[PDB]
Amino acid sequence: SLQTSFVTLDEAIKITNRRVNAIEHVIIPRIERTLAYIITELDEREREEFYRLKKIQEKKKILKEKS
Amino acid sequence: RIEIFPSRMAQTIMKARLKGAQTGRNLLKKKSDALTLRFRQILKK
Amino acid sequence: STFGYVHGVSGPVVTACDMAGAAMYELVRVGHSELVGEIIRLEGDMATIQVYEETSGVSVGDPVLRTGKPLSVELGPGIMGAIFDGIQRPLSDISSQTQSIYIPRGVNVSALSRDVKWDFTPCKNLRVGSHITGGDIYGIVNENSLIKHKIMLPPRNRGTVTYIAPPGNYDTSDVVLELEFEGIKEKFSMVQVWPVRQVRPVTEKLPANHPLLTGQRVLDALFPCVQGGTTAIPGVISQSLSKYSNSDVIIYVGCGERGNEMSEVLRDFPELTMEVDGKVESIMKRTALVANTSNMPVAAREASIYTGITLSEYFRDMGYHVSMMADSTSRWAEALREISGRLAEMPADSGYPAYLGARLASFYERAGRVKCLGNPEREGSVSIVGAVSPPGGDFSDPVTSATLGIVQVFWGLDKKLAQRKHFPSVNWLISYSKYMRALDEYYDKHFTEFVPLRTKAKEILQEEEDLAEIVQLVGKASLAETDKITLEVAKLIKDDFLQQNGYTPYDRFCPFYKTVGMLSNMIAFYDMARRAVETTAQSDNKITWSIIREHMGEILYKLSSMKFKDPVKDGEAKIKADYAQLLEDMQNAF
Amino acid sequence: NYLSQPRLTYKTVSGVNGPLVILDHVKFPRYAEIVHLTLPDGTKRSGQVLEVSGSKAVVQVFEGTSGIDAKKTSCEFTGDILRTPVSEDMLGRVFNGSGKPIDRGPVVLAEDFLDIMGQPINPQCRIYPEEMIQTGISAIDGMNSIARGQKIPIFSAAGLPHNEIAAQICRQAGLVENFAIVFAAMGVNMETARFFKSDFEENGSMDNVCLFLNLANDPTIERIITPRLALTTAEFLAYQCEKHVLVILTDMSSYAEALREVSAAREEVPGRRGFPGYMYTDLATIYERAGRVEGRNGSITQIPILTMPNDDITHPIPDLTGYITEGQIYVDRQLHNRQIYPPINVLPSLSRLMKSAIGEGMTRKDHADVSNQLYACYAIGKDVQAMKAVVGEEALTSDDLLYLEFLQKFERNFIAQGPYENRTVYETLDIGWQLLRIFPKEMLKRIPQSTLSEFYPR
Amino acid sequence: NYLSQPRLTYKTVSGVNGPLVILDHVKFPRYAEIVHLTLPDGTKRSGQVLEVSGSKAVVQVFEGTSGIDAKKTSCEFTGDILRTPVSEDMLGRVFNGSGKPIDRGPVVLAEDFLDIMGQPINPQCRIYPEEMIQTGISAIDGMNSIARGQKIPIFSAAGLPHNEIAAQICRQAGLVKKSENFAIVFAAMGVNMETARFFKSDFEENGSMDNVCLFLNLANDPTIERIITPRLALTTAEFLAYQCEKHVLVILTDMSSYAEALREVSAAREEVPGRRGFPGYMYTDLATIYERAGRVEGRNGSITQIPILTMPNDDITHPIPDLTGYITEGQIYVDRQLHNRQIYPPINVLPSLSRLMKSAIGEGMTRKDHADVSNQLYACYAIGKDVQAMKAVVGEEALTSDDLLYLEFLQKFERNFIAQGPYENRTVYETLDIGWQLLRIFPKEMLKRIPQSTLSEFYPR
Repeated sequence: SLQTSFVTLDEAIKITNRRVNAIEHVIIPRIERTLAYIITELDEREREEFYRLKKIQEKKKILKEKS
Repeated sequence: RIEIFPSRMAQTIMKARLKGAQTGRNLLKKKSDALTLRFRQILKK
Repeated sequence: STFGYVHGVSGPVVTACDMAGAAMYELVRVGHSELVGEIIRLEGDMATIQVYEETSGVSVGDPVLRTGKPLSVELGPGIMGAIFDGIQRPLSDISSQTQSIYIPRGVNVSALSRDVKWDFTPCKNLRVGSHITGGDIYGIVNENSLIKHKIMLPPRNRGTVTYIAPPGNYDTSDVVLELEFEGIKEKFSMVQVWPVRQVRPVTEKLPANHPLLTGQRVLDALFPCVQGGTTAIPGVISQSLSKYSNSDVIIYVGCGERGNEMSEVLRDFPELTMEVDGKVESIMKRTALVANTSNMPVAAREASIYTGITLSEYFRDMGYHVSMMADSTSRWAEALREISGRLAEMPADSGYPAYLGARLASFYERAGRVKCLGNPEREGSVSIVGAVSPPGGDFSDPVTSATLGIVQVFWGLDKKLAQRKHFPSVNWLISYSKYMRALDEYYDKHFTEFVPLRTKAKEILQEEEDLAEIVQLVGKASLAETDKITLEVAKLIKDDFLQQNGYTPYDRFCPFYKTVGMLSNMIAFYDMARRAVETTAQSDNKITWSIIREHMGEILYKLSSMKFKDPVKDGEAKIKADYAQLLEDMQNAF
Repeated sequence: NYLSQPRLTYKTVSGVNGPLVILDHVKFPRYAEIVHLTLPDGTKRSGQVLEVSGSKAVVQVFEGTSGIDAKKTSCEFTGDILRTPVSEDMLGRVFNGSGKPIDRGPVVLAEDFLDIMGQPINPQCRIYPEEMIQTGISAIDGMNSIARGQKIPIFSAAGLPHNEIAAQICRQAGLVENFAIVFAAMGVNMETARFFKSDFEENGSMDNVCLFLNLANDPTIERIITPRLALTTAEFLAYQCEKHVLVILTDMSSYAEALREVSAAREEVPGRRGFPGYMYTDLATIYERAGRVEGRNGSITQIPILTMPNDDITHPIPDLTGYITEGQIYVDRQLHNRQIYPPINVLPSLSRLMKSAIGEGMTRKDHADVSNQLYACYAIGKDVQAMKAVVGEEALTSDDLLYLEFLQKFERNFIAQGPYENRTVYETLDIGWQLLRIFPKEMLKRIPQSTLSEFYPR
Repeated sequence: NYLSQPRLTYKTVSGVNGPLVILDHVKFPRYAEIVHLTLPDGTKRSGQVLEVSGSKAVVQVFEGTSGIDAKKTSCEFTGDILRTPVSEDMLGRVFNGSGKPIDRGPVVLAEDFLDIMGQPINPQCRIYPEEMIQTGISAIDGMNSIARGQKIPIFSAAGLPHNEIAAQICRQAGLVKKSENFAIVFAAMGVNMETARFFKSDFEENGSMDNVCLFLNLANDPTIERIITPRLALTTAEFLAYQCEKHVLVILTDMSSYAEALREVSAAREEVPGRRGFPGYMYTDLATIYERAGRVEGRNGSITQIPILTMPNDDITHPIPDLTGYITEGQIYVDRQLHNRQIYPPINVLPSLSRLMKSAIGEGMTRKDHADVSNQLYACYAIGKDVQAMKAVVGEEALTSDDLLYLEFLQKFERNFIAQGPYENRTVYETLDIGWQLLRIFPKEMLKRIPQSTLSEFYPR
């Protein structure tokens, strides 16, 4: 009774130990370097909006100076 | 390896996917400790 | 100096020279066709004008005559059952006058018809020589069998009555009242002209205490709304507010609506009748629509919101309870982004203007239960339900994030419940209501059973949610027995209590005694089954839910069939809840 | 009526940058006024006034500013706005993006000149579409059914067969009456041009196809007036000589790219991703010319195709078209890589006018419930398909194996039909019932027992 | 230092765009002058001067620009900056954002006039906070106690009862009985009609109004008045504290709604927005109102701040809870997990922290066991939260007898210690007695954070 419980536990604790490490090595680092890509790509849109809005303000002083 | 497009909404989605994966470790690691503790005490028996 | 001259036009904005004594937000009439415009910027002699109509073919040098008054609406009889656009031109009268299918964009049709005669009566407690101030109910005109349109004095002026009209039939242009002030005897008709950007004066603001019975079961129980409150949904559905929604008049502002979806609103509303006193009366006698499609020009989207709330505050002052449904404030918000880009203003986050949260605050905070002006001493209320971006930018979006800092109730419709066709798709985790402290005075008086049930029903719905993430990881096999009694009753809540069919003839409107009735049985079932497992544990042979779920299969059918009682009972529906309760008391005695 | 004054002709151009020509000393210039540019070579180009201020007028030319001089270029001002010559000979004729013939035909011989901006339809006298258009595609007919007079886009990408499924629903127009097809092709390739031109003449449909198009070698400012020239003829046929028009607008992203190019040249304040802030107003003024009216019996149906960039539905073009139009059709790339035809992902697709188009009188009875359940099992079966890869194959239910068998049956029998199958709607629902019978009872929660009792024992 | 010259009245407006009115031919305009706009129909509006350039003076009108003519309006230049009329008689008075009374009351007689911007404090003369402020909430007083001069925000979200615990810790605040000169300045910013009526019906009608200086600012009244509102509230809280020598607790809510008012006037000056639309000078502008706290050397009064703010989309990376994290001294968290569990106040104490709670508590200050009962209640709640998930995934029978005891601790910790009801004012001694009742259910030799010098007395009872 202890023999057949021992032999089916380690073959069911190997499949749990793989499911932990597949999260730790394959799933969690993939989400985290996805999340790093979201941050830098959103910062690159903010510089594009900063360059467009500053260029409008530079052109708005040009028309104001002549007029 | 990246998955989807950055929108200011995907960041909250990817943080929700990360949150389930962070709690997918500790909820499943402690199962792997509960199994191993009985696996070590059966071997002593 | 009376007139102006077009200096330039680029789309909706028109620069007009020779406009020296012009004030901001006045109405002008630009062009030979006299397009209605509004002054939005003035620099010295030239003024910048946004036009509510299409400026295709306007030339330089066209006359711009000013009117000396801001954008305003006409308030009087002939307004219920009507359909307007953003600047209050009647779409029903403008198609009979022109006999075409087009709006000729030069047609100054009056908002209220000056040909229909209305049977006027006086207050009766008002003689000649009586003193009268603003907001006093002066006469009563019955437009329909339902609405008594109380004629009121405008809140600006004051005087002494010298002439009052006898009870008869009058037009909207006939003089009905003469008032003597210190200087001049002033005339008065049955219509008043009030600016839409100006908040209407009133005596004193009141706390809201009575709830607005929506008819939906999740909306009336978990996240209740009051009459005089502010609500935001991420949105026609809505006929629950049309047939009941216990308020005297309803208005509906369609801002940025689609063309074949605005057409479905104004097609079924004349033929969607309700019950009042056993009579089958149509809701159009107490409904008035402000229809503004996305084809219409961009400046009319801003005016359509302020048109509605001005009509809603107008029927507030008569003592009625107004329920205003403003549809899409993401469109209204988009007009603001479009116009601010045309005036070269600087944007806030995501391109929206910096005053986005201030424009929404000046509209949502015009709603509330409030004691009206005038001597007859009546009380009115305005409820506002506004729609926002439905699936996206969940709580970080400039329209939604600015709205949630203002509104008190937020019924968050989930897309994931809608993908699984769980209707209504209001999810209970991110939704909230803030009128829960204000309604416990009403709930300790009329339905005293309710408050300990709603406190526990929200606990079971999250106890399933905190346990739903457990089953999808490790499985249901190692679950406890005080936990499996949550997963069955909460699933019984999500299918019986929360699910509701809007086209089914008994679940299209669920009264509050039916809501408290079936909720008091689904939690007494939860409390008795909790009682069985806990005190009788580990010594007595008590069922670990496996023999209960098959033995209650007739009784669990009675709980799941409890959403079927109707309008063809109230007495029978009340005693059946007590019938099913005493059925469960015998089962727990085992 | 007729304007008889002689046209003024200015040699006074004072700036040329991009598409725009800037004039001065113009005497009382109108807005949106058409200008005819005469080059120093003698070639004639058209124009449209975009902005006036005093004596200055900003005009965008339709054929580009290549070779426009400052001293020698003369432009005459036509005293009215752009009006398209419309007639019943344009059916079966090929023009370009400016209304000039391509098929070696003559100029148009109008019965009237109509404004390209149209007249605004009164919302009170506009009747609501209830007649269902069959397209022959079970992904479109069964799940996202199209009413007669509904605006409904096709959301695609670069490299997906949107043009192939557009021509399929163009030749199979259902109504269980000789749809007059107006076809505007903006920013298409020459292979996309020869695909639509040969397909319409293969079926003999070009007796009544009014196709006029705009390639990529053609200038981009013609793409601004190409939908407005398309709908001002399609509403001459729907609302004035009562045909049942079906309009297909492709590519609606290439129209918005030309709109951004003009707004960048005018130094405007841009909206999201450089597009102008008035792109919501410009797209709505060419989408809301649909539906039908109460005095006429003709109708106009719009299917505007647009390829969203980088498979992003949150891009400014497929987001703003989602607010104006009445439900979208989503062409998926993942189904296209699996060699599945009508790769139509039905899970983000929608048709908001499908409720009044189905029922008892129009289709057969069980339509409202089989499509409500085919969506429901597909939504959960796609969710358990993502869990098959992560945790386990045999994991956490035996009922998920029925959900993963529904996915193989839905994507291969229901939606994948080939480019010439014209399925009727009764074939579509009966195919969908064959995929529902692999599910047992008391999981079909969206189907009531009044309609479940007939079709499950079949 | 009286100014005696008469005021000039200009009828020379030249441009109107947005909230801004541009004036010409002004004689020596000062930068932050208050002006008075007289409309053609006689209505009066105020306004600051936004920018002055030689002869031009660009003013922004408070109440809006609608109806302002170009020919007939008349601006009235007051030569001075905005000054706050301060007194001790502003204690039990309800004021609106700008300055004006709201409870039908009189204008304050004002024994001094003080500038709203103030002047920055000397770091050399600012002494370190030592004593404790009693709030009456066990989640705050027992676990994350605040000092006399500490600044500590409450991080919340929309819909959570952060306004109901703002009115609570104003209604039952005190310094500790210790067996004395306490006031409260409440700045309500960007509130609704119902949140504004809730605040007046609370304090007033609860009896707290002998020491409350409550300042309303609704969503109708102008957005420029949201900027001058906490500058007003901290000016009166610098006159009561170390000019009248009393301990003042300042509550600022909502501090997230302050920054959209800061964002709005920034774009009115045609300034280019920084990160996420918020301006670049927001860390300086939040520093001008957060750092008006602490206690000083030769004065017995003090001032402490609780700036209550809501994070958008529950994101701490947002600049509103991030720039206040660099400058304040610990956070209190209102979570949606405990709020949906019907626990009031919904304060979780694992991510919450008070950086100056070591100084606040002590032997002379509350009593000697405070440093150890809070360290033990934090430890058993953290361990008890871990075993609470093993009941779900492993089994109710597999967990041992000691892990079952942590289960029974957490069920009584969240219902008896944290959950207290909106009217129960537990003192700091009643807080530790409830905390010792939840530690007595554990046996000895598990309470490892408490030394035996204090465990010998308080455990047997």
